[PDB]
Amino acid sequence: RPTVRPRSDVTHKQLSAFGEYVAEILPKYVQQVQVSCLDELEICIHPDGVIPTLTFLRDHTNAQFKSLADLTAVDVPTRQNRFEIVYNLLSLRFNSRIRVKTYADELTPIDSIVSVHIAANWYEREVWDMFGVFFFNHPDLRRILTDYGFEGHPFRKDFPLTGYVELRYDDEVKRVVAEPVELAQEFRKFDLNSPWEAFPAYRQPP
Amino acid sequence: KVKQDMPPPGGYGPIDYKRNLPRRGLSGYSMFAVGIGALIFGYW
Amino acid sequence: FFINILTLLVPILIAMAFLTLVERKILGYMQLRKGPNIVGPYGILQPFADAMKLFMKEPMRPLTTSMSLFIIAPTLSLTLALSLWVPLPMPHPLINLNLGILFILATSSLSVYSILWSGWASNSKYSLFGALRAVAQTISYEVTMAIILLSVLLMNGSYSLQTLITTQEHMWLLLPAWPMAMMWFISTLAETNRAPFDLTEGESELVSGFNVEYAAGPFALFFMAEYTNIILMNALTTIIFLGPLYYINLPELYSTNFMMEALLLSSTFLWIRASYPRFRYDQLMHLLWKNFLPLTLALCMWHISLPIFTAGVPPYM
Amino acid sequence: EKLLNIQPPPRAQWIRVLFGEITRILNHIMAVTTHALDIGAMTPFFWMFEEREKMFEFYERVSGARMHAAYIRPGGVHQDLPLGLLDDIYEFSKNFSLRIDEVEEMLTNNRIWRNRTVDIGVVTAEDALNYGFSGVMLRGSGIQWDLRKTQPYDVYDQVEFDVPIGSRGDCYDRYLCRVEEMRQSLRIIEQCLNKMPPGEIKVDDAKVSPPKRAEMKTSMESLIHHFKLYT
Amino acid sequence: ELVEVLKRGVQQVTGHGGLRGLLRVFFRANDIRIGTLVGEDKYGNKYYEDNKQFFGRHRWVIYTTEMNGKNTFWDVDGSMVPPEWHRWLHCMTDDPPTTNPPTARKFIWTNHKFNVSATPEQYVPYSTTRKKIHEWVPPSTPYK
Amino acid sequence: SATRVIQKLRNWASGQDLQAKLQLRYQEIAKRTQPPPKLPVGPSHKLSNNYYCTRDGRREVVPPSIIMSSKKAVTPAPPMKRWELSKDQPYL
Amino acid sequence: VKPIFSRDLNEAKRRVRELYRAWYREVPNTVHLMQLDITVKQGRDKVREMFMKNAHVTDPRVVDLLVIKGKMELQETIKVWKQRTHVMRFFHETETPRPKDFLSKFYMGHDP
Amino acid sequence: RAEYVVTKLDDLINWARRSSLWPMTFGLACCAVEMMHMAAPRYDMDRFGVVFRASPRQADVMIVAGTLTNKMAPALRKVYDQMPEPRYVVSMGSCANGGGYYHYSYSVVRGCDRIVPVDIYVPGCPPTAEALLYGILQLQRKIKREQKLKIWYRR
Amino acid sequence: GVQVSPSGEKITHTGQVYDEKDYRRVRFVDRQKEVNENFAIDLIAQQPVNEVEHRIIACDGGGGALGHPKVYINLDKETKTGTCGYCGLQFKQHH
Amino acid sequence: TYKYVNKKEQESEVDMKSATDNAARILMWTELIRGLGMTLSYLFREPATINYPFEKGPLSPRFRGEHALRRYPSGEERCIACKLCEAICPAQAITIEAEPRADGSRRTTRYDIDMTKCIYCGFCQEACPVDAIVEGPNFEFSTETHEELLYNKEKLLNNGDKWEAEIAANIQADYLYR
Amino acid sequence: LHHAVIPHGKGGRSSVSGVVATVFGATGFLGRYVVNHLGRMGSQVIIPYRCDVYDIMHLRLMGDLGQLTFLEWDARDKDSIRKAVQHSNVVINLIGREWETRNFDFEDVFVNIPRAIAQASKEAGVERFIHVSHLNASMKSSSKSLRSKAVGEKEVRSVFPEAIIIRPSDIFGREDRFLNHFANYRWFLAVPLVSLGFKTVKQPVYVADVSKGIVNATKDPDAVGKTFAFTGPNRYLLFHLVKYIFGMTHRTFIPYPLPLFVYSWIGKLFGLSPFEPWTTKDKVERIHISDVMPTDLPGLEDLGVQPTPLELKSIEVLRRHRTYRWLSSEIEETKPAKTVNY
Ligand SMILES: NC(=O)C1=CN([C@@H]2O[C@H](COP(=O)(O)OP(=O)(O)OC[C@H]3O[C@@H](n4cnc5c(N)ncnc54)[C@H](OP(=O)(O)O)[C@@H]3O)[C@@H](O)[C@H]2O)C=CC1
Ligand code: SF4
Ligand code: SF4
Ligand code: SF4
Ligand SMILES: [Zn+2]
Repeated sequence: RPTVRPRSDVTHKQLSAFGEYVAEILPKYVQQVQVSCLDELEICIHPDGVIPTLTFLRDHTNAQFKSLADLTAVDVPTRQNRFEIVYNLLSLRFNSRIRVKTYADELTPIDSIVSVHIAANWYEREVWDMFGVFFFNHPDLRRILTDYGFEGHPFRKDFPLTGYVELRYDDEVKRVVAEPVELAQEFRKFDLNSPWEAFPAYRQPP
Repeated sequence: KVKQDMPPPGGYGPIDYKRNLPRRGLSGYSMFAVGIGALIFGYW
Repeated sequence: FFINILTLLVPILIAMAFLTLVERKILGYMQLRKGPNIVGPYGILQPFADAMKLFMKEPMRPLTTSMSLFIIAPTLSLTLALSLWVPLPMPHPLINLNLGILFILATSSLSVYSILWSGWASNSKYSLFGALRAVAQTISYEVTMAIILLSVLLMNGSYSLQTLITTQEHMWLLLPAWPMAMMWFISTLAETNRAPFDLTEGESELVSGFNVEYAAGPFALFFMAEYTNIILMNALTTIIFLGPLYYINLPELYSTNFMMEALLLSSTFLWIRASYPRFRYDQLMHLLWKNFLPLTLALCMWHISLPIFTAGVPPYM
Repeated sequence: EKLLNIQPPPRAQWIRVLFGEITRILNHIMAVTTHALDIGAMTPFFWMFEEREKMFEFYERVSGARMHAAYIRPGGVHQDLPLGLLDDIYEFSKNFSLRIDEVEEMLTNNRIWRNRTVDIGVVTAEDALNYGFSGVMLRGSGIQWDLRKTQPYDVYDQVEFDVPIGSRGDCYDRYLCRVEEMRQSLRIIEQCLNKMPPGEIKVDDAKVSPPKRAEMKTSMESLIHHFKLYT
Repeated sequence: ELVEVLKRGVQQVTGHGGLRGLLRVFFRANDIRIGTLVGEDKYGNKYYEDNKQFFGRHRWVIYTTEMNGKNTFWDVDGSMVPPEWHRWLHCMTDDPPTTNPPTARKFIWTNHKFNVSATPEQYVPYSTTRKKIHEWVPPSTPYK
Repeated sequence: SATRVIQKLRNWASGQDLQAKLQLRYQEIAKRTQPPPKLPVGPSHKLSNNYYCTRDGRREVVPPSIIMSSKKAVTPAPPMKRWELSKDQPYL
Repeated sequence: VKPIFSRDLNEAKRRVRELYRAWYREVPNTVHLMQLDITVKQGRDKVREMFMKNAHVTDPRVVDLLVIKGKMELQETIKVWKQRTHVMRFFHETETPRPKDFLSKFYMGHDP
Repeated sequence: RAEYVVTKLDDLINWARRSSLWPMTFGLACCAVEMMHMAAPRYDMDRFGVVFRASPRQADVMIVAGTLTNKMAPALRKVYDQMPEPRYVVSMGSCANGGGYYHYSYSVVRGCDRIVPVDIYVPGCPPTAEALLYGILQLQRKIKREQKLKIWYRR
Repeated sequence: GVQVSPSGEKITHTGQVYDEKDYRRVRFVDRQKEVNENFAIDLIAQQPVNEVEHRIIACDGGGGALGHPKVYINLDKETKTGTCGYCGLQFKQHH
Repeated sequence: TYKYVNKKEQESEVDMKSATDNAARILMWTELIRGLGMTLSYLFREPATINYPFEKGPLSPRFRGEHALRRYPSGEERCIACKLCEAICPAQAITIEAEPRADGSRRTTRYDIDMTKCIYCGFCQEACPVDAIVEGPNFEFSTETHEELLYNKEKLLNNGDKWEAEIAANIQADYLYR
Repeated sequence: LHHAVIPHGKGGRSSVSGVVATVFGATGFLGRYVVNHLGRMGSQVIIPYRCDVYDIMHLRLMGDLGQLTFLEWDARDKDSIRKAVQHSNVVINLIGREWETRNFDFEDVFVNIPRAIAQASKEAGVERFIHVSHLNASMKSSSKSLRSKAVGEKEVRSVFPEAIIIRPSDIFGREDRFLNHFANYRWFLAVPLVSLGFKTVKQPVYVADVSKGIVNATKDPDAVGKTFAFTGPNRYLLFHLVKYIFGMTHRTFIPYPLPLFVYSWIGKLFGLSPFEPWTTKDKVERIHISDVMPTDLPGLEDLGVQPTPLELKSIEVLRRHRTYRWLSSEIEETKPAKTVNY
């Protein structure tokens, strides 16, 4: 079958054995282990779990996940804790990748991994500007990617796409001034969700 | 018959990719013997 | 005499404007461009239009600047750059100084004073950086350059400039003094701020250096002074080191040979600009005090010993 | 295509690897010569941006735009090569290595660039992995890692090439790693023009790639998959 | 061979229609070079091809003196070329309309309007729709 | 191109031959007009034995395999080997 | 709920008053050094008005996160990272406020 | 006749500005590469006499390239206000024209027309280097056809 | 046919015209409003009807893959010109 | 397969000939003379520039440029109000509000193409089922004011009427590729 | 109203206010501030420009897409007035020249040009006509400009009965001929003042308040036919005014007592430059004038915006004249001018 990408089960069974090993070594401190299809292992841990699970994955002999790829919230508003903060690790010896999830809202923060991974020293500033997720023990946590005075973390799903503040030059103050936003053309939002069941195995129970 | 974009039969030619640098100038002893010998006739 | 002032001062302005034209054309042909072809017959009316754009644009009067040094630095910069040409030899000079090499050295440092007053009284942090790397650049070049001029005028016993052509009548001074010649060409690149040794104009680490806040008008008149210094020290290297054959019956033949040699030297200057990458203010000072100053002190030693070893004591005139 | 679990055809995989190494030559040439513009060597930017304009003409022949191409679609590429593009790729690939030799003839072995770029920004390899450096930032410091060699995406396990790694972690070693990666990119260009396979350009799953334009006017299911794959 | 390239320079000086044609090509195109004439269009452009030069330099134009009642001596722009010769000049085909003409349709424009910004001939945009909300007009008579 | 004196000066000053390899396309580019090619069929352009229910990739993906939710030492792979030196160029 | 650095409302108000202390030291150096336009009393009144805008809340979690946001604005105004225009965006002098009475809100548009 | 002398002095003062106009070593975008490609020797700036200076006091025309975000807006208006008084603005590309992508974003100023006057809108995501070299030809003929000393005379 | 308003404005072929008291006409002074001479409504009346023998015709607009998709038009009602909804070339039965 | 790029530091007993070669590489800077010879070799070349108002650029038949509405070979504007070309236009730059024409056919009242928006990507010309929208290979359509790059319908229609002699040749030479 | 002049919007850039104003003389200073405050609320303004497109180029940012129609015009030709007025509903008239040229005198630019603009306005039937004059316009003023402006008011009332004649005082702003005219006296190292500022008294009035008042006069339905005396904030004597200007600039302040005849001679032989002059004789006799307190005439507060004082906004406008020694001196480091009641 040339259309479908071929599936090798050897990486799935060794990632199942390694996810069994990480859930064995941290029983207080790992909630869920998901060895997905496309052969990626996701380890979902506590908001308190992040510093010793990532210290374990950085400094363990079989793990050796020294390089952190990205620190990323996704914002699902239908959960009690909206932001899935993920940490993508990378083994420089064992050639694999852990996608560590943890949960947060804006009011229960996570201890930051700057004390173990100095890769994430800008990723914490990126996710705190981007999602409103505060992090502890940081050297200088700061909004960096939005403006100097952009009130509102933009990548939350409660934030609109257009924004709130537009800018315009004014000759009255002889400076660039902020205005409440109004658009020449609106964002023509579509409804591209087809009403039929796309995937029969991925169906929620009623 | 299809007319797809293919390499020709016999393949393409060899592509140079190694670093080829010429050894221009001359030997450093005789190049110094030119320049020190330029001083002697000039001082004379 | 004033006819000689006007007919030496006008065509040196035409010559440095065409030096900026052949800078853009020679860097273009080095860089596989064609250069400013579209205005003039082959480019000739581009720098006249550059002066006629940059002088009919206005300058700033900034609050942060000091206005007296803001208006008194570039009038100095054009005066000193056009006044180093008046002891230059040609066949027979416009003004024959008794000792003109010291005038060239001191007023060439006074051009850096015009640059340095621009750097302080321009009153930016970028301009203050440009002023202090002017200070560090002259810290690199000045002692080395005067030791070079001293150690070649141990072969020509006076500081006069006509004595250089009556010394260099028989042979060039490139052939006895090529370790002087390579480091003098490097040191006058450091003098006139060209693209290996161009810091203080910057353009690739900082924004403009001495003319950050200097708008059109005074930036153009600094540009006038800078390329006047380029063609000036090109002609000074041409007269002092590869000085051509001098015939007293035919001075115009020697002037044509001197101008073919000076366009070769200016093409070598812009060729060096479009051949080498740029220095640093630390490494510039480092090798001009490390790989130059023991070597030019030893060349000072050897040319001190040269009226003793081979017994050529130079005459006074 | 991984999320849809869709393999592209091997012609799509080799044109992906071929234009990804044209893309690698593009970014390495802009990287080294714009870093030369940041140093002060203005001239390799001009002499290599002529070749970058030639490869932008290759981009414009294969897709239509100079830069913002939008050509590598999910499920194979959008359109085919124009007829006789690969002869021009071979004619450019003959002459580009002399330009690489000329730029490193001016810039690698000389005192000014060598003194400006040796022992500058010396990164420890363990501090580089702690800071999350990747690719040429790792290969300057000498830790052996290249995603076309250790986790082979597309058809990069079929081609054989060399990974340039440094031994002192500096600016000069990173520039030499980029120039040697251009030369090994030329080797992947030679291998792609040796073993480019026949086939089709997008995937033949009509629910993943859009269908062909000749079959869209004639067949109804191609019009459904065209319509509901494009809205 | 240096006298052969000097004869080439003398030939391209003397080939561009005398001294007046030499000076107008020298001060319009700023490139004195001669090739064969592949075709003159309806406006007055003279198209030239010389295949011994580069890919890109081999196809060039000499523009009009008049275009739509405008003096175009020193004022020459990009969109003066006709669209049927645009494909030849930008190297999208190897066939000029003198050799292979395009298809002519009854609605097509017989003269190329050039690029026309900051002119009284000018595109300005508008709605291309009717009045969607029709108003209620008052009656012309009073209530009593 | 230029004549033989400037060509020999260019070849000496670069250090190698330059008339063999140009960055300027004279005739090495082929004809810009082309014969119209024929795009071939795919491996799913079949009249017979061609089903999306066998050819699908969008429905062979299941929900992810949850291992643990609420024996010797385990590695995520075999530990990878270092690469070899290149036979074309060991050093530089 | 696991709290952020201020445990209770008294310690949260203590860190609020420390941040207001740092803003009250911060404003005259900002007006003198930014080549600003505003009166320094107008700047301190705008700081007090921006505190009274958000001072109707109870929860020490959101009070401590407002302390974190105010410390970010504090360090972006001490280290000169917020400019003249970025400081003056808080005043909104390009735009009259929307009318609080019903009749002008009826007149000016469809605003509820 | 004095109006002929005034219009010929207007052409002589606009010929210098149409020929030797000096742009800006700008950046910011995808569109930074195509300014470098107009510097590149296929479609060339410097053949026209169009020189990338870095300083705003020495620049004569500003090529705004690509996206102009909300943080970049005082970092564009400060630079344009420190350009000296013949100030022409090219907007390279659709993100400087009206926000090509990111029109509906939270942090793009929707075109360069919101901040500075732009004298020529050059469209594309690539404007090709020949396409805004046409754009510099059209600004060149625009400030050729402007009349400054003529309306100084009749006033 | 390009019609003219009492204000002199060309009527756009969709039927758009600006009113005499409208303030949106002030973009048209010292400029011009673009209207094409070849009206798409009037450029189908010059097309002749196609007398064909087929009960069901197939149309593609000419060229195959150049034009519209190959759709099928009924011709049973002889009093009505059986049109192609993509294009508008009128077809009619031979008998 | 890895490969070292800078690894030669070894005391390999440097003799008199190689030591004078290194001491003549320094103190004459003959590799800077070598770089001077490299730039001397490049200054004697006929350059790669073209003179663009008289010598125009190399392009492609697939070069996507100014947007244009095409027409059928026997009159009759090709656009049929499908609205899949703004569901694919990723800038959301196309408004095409339409009506029945009161002639039995199906056309558009409004087109809008925003040239100060839009991505110049060829998504619309690959989504157009009749090839009505096309991207004709202009690039000389730079305007001076912001109004003139908001192409509604009439500018688009006489643009395609202006450029139908070249666009139809490009589609006739290109329609086997797509 | 029409179907597109109806104000569906929220008063910003892309919002429609329906205030279709032909702003005659919009190229300068009061025009740039009122075109800013007109496109701030959002409208299609019509700008007739006499000068080049480059000196009106900085007005292109002052509204939304296609909301500013720049039409060139000559003052003599009636068709140039007609094609700019005839599609509008409100015409603002800010035609002003404080000096004289060869083609335009002191009197014709304030009489015959608003005569032609209001004649085309009454021919085209626009609603409101915001003619701006000076509030010291009379028949017995010593300067010729106020004598021209009073009979220009008389002729614009003769040809337009419902014309809103807004009468500002000396308008102060960022590029004005009042504050920079008083603060550019430092190059002569003395201020030659008319009777040492002891017989003349002024009310400087802010340009955003004048432009906000003109915008609210266009939007005010009951203000048609009025004559707005437009003096606002606190009344300063001229000695304390130039003392406030030079104490905020921190330059050398030596007020030279020179009489009106010799100082008008200084202005007469100073205004002979063929460019825009530094001072003129009618500018000198407008410095020596007393703006009276208006009796039963409406102003800022009944129109809807309060006048900002000179002390609140003088650091906006006097920063372009200081040195670096006293550049960062704020409001409280200088002394305010003394406020008189007469
Ligand atoms: N100092 C001040 O600003 C004060 C002004 N006023 C009044 O305010 C109004 C506007 O003032 P302000 O903006 O400062 O004045 P300006 O000096 O800036 O000029 C106002 C406008 O008038 C135009 N204009 C001048 N002469 C002519 C003419 N002959 N034909 C056509 N247009 C012409 C100018 O256009 P162009 O660019 O072509 O010259 C400009 O747009 C005037 O009525 C003035 O009397 C009252 C008190 C103080
Ligand atoms: S206009 Fe297009 S190419 Fe330029 S920055 Fe925007 S997306 Fe990139
Ligand atoms: S897809 Fe083509 S025919 Fe359909 S609405 Fe768009 S432009 Fe018109
Ligand atoms: S080219 Fe892409 S961006 Fe432009 S109209 Fe087509 S879909 Fe939109
Ligand atoms: Zn049909």
